Order: sequence, then C-alpha cells, then structure tokens
Amino acid sequence: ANIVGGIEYSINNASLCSVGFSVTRGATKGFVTAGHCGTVNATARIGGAVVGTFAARVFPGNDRAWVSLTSAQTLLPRVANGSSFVTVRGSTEAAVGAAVCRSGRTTGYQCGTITAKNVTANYAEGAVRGLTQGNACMGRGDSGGSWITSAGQAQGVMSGGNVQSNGNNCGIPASQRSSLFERLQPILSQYGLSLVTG
Amino acid sequence: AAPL
Repeated sequence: ANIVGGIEYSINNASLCSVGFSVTRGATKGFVTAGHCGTVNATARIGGAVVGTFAARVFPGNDRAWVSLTSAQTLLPRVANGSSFVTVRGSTEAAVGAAVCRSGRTTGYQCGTITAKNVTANYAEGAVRGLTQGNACMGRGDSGGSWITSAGQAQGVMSGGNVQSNGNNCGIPASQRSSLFERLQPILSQYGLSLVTG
Repeated sequence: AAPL
C-alpha cells in the first residue's frame, strides 16, 4: 500500500484509525499513529491487506504508537488533502496562534489554529497529559491522523476532543471546539524514528 | 473528551 498521512487503516479487523506520518527506524519502515488505536502486536490493514503490526504504544498518560510495516509498503513524505497532497518537510513545532490543518479518514482535511499547549484530556481510560489544542474540526475515526502546517511542518497525531452527537465537532463554532493532538517530537525521540520528507 |  502507499503510506500517506490521513488514510484509513483498521486494527485487528475492528477499529479504524488514520495514518499519522511515514517514518523509518534503521531499515524498518513504519508510520506513527495514536496509542489508543491498538495494543502491541495488533494487526494493521490498509484496503483489506495486512501492512504491519503495532510495535509499541503508550496510552493513557500519553497517546502514541508506531506500527512497523512489511518491506513491501511504500513510505511517502505526504499527507492527504482531498485528491491532492501536503509534502512533509520537517517537524518544527508551531507556536500558539499558528494556523494548522489535520487530515483523517472521517472528516478529511480540516484547518484551524493552535489555541493552547500542555492540555490534559480526561479520557474514560485515564488522563492524557501534554496535549496541544487546535480548533480545526474532527470526528470519530480521525484519531492517529496527521496535524501539519501548510508549509509542511508535521505537528503531531490526532488524539481526541469534544464531539457532538453526530460523531464530530464540525457543526459547532471554531471558538467551542477542543481538538487535541499528541506532539510528534517526543514520539520521534522516544522510538528513535526519523520522519520521511520530500 | 473522548479518544477518536
């Protein structure tokens, strides 16, 4: 499968999540995603084909994971935006007030700005600390998906937020959305990964 | 808040 940020993957033929970013670890290909999406050794599939298994994760506390993929997958330095692409150029962290977009299998590519850093989410499973908050909208299934600036700086992966009864927060004004992402920096160093860029 |  071609690995692009934002696309759908299923875990152990049940849950769906979105791919974060194509990365490598030595000769191993992989992608970073959300920790809540699967447990170590869960099987990830893209379009019905097996592409890899979860190598590691942290959830709750943090919300991160990386899947190592088989040799046959194609890693790409891109994030889906409809039928087009955002090229990944690095991982400089943007500050509060910067514009940012996120891509994921449920609401597609949505943009907005960062409103706060170091936010704690109280999930049913336990607190997730250190999250960055944006007001781009998102829905169930977007988790693990890419957060990136128009300029190509990867910011993190979708963790969660406040969804209404329709499964997303896109029908509530930007001023009321809380959309939370796990910063990418610490996931790259924690796992020794390198981002693929173009 | 919910994960996703």
